[PDB]
Amino acid sequence: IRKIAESLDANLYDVDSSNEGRSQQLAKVNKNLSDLYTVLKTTSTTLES
Amino acid sequence: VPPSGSVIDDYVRNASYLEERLIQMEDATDQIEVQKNDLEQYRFILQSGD
Amino acid sequence: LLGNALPTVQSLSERKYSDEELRQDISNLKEILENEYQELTSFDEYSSELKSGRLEWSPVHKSEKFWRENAVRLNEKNYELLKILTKLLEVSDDPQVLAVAAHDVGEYVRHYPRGKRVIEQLGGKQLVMNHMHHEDQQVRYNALLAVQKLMVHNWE
Repeated sequence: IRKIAESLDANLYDVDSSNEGRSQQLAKVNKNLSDLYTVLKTTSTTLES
Repeated sequence: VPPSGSVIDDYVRNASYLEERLIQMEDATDQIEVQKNDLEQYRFILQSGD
Repeated sequence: LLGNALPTVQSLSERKYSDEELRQDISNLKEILENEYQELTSFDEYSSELKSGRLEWSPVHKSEKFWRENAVRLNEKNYELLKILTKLLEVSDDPQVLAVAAHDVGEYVRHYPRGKRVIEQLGGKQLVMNHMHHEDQQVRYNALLAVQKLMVHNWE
């Protein structure tokens, strides 16, 4: 399945089987996105300025 | 046409500076946005834990 | 330091002169001007300047061509001196001091790829975010440069 999925238009990932493990994964991956949200605004503010 | 000094080379210098100044600063958004999109897609993917 | 005549030497070398004297004289000036310091070791001088508590700009600070093998020996103390420098920065308010450190922090990834993990263990990312809005223009500009290159190259 893995080596047939890529041949077609597909994207791959990985997820924990447990439930609270998935919750912790969500928390840890959610923590590090506000910086991404802000960086583009910062660089624009510089650009137009 | 008032005479203009030899600061033509200063113009050359500051232009040659601004070029990379803007290139390195602009070539970042293309990445930072796709990383945001990939993380957000991963988030909705995980949203189906049940 | 205060001269920065490096642009001038080429400017006057290229231009027009009928005399046979100054042509070689300016070449002598250029070769003795750049070789004296621009062609010098850094890590020893880097340590000397940082321990003094005095931080400024120099050809060593920004030059990169001579920075292909410094990073490996910047890890001798597990970056103890450099992390302590970052701490003093966290307890520093001099804009020049703020900018100079972040410059080499960026040079880390610009030259050395695998030092990302130690940067992560530094924990200064939030302090960089805080530096984003500090009053001086130069400090926040250079901080944005550093954080942007860090984040983009972090996948790179």
